[PDB]
Amino acid sequence: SGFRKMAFPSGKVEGCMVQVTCGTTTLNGLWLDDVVYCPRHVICTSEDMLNPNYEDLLIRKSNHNFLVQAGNVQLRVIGHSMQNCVLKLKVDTANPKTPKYKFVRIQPGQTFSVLACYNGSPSGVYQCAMRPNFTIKGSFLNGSCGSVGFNIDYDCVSFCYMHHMELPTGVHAGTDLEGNFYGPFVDRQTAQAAGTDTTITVNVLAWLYAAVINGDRWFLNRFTTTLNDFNLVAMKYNYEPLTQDHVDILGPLSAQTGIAVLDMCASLKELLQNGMNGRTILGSALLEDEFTPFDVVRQCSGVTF
Amino acid sequence: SGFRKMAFPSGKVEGCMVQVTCGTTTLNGLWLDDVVYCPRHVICTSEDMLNPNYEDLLIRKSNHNFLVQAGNVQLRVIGHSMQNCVLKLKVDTANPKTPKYKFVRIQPGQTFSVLACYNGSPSGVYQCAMRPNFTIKGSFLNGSCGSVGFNIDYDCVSFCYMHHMELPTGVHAGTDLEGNFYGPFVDRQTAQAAGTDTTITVNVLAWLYAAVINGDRWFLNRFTTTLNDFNLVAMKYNYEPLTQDHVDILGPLSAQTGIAVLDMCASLKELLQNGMNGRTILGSALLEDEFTPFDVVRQCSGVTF
Ligand SMILES: O=C1CCN(Cc2cc(Cl)cs2)C(=O)N1Cc1ccc[nH]c1=O
Ligand SMILES: O=C1CCN(Cc2cc(Cl)cs2)C(=O)N1Cc1ccc[nH]c1=O
Repeated sequence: SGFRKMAFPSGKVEGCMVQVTCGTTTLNGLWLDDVVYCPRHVICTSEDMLNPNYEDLLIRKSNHNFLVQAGNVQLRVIGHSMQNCVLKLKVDTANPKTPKYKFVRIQPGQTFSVLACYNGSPSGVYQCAMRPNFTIKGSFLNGSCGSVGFNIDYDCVSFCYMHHMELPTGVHAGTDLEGNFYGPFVDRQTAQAAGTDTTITVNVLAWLYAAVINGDRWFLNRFTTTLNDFNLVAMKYNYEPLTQDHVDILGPLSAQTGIAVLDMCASLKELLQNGMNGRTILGSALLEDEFTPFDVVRQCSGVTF
Repeated sequence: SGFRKMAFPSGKVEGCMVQVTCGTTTLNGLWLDDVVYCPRHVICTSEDMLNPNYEDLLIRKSNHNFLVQAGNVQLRVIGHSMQNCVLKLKVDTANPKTPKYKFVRIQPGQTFSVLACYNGSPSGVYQCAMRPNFTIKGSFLNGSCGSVGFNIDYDCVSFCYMHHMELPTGVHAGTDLEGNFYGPFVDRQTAQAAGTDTTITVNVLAWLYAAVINGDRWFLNRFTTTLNDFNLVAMKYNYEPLTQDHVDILGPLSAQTGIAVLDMCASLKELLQNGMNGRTILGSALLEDEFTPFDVVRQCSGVTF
């Protein structure tokens, strides 16, 4: 019993973090097989960051301009390339600790664990979500660039996120492991519009199911609703529209609690139109949307890796 | 910027988790050097759990009754003893992955990371606090017994918690690594009084400092107060009394934000007597007491391990 923001165990990722140094800049890299992946703005001085010509700047750099440290084992770089917004350093040594892994582009609303890192050394781990507007609300200080987000299925690490940027608004932006930014962002020191966010409806409902599994049942009502009627409520409260796909994803939680999906939408409706009255659900006084239905099932059933 | 419940990276602990099997029971153990530590109720059948005679039950067990699995490496048990509420299995093999480590008894209000585990395999990691009443509010399912809580300073793992028990109230109880329960609890299937909890005042204030560091400044008032006057407010709202020790611990955050401790107590006072008005502080609509001042300094300054 109980429900926490739980991250994946990070050991498999810890053995892949290295320090990457080019000119005056240092940030984190990810060392898998004989390749290190890091944000391409490692090649920039602070002057370059207003409008960098990455091609032109990369041309001035050779293999020996890149220092990769893995603890103390200084790796030797024997090849370099830019793929979108990441740099790929070919090193003479495959990582003895390389896990089975996949590069993935996650979808808005999916969650992952972040291993926040500084000078190639892990600092802490926490869970969060790709927002509908393709930002993440993280905890990242200067030097955390190249920290990665990930999921773990059994023994397989799916890397989905590399940190590039704090927006002047205090939220975070970054790329998949191919170097393509999530969202409209670019790797320049400029103000950049995130655009309107929404709340991840299917995740709130899954959290409502988690609450019922743990004995928090007070928001369970006697009303029901329809998908379209609820979607009327969702649009007004800046919630994502709920589709039959979402209803199917929630089927297993529906069945384990015996509360139909549309019935639990009827409770969410009341919570939206009437608030919480200063009560709490699973210890929070707000509706939480950073648990996917899988996150809930994994925690209330106990899946290991 | 940003502030999250952040756990320590768990890799050092992951390499120590093993499965421990005695009779019909299986739970997690912690393998350091040539000794495995696990809850002593591994030797109990479900009948025994109402009022077990642990001495008498342990007498019926020999070295070969204990199966320790570390992945697949079945370790061989060559010695066994009970220390308080833990069992210590002497195994023929020192753990190649033993980290530098200490056993510690933490104090109420201190925090630690839990690596929740099932059948000796890690499931997820999260942060929490030893409550004033010596329970923890965790996420633990059946089979999570023997999961451990810990802190990490540089390269040193301080183990502070081993999970034994979910109370019929849905909260969690357990021992230090010497086998002594935190709190009044015992390892029997009986209803057990946790006793009145309180809120950890010095932790709320540290979180208030974290909020000011991240730009959430709206609760900053123009009033001040005195330690005794504030303590009047604390006692009424079931907050722990604030002492000069706590004020000294907060000195570094006071200095970095330039807000005197007693001034920030004056804001906490207003928040307690008047609530939040449906606004939020660092994304929460409640006062958060599971960040120590060190937790805050480590996150808003970026300490690594
Ligand atoms: O480390 C750095 C260095 C430079 N820089 C600025 C730009 C990077 C990109 Cl690409 C375009 S502009 C940045 O954003 N970070 C991340 C970061 C900084 C402060 C608090 N939290 C953070 O995550
Ligand atoms: O795994 C077990 C097995 C038996 N058992 C009952 C007693 C143990 C002690 Cl000592 C005295 S009575 C227990 O409490 N757990 C932990 C647990 C169970 C269900 C949800 N969450 C949990 O943590």
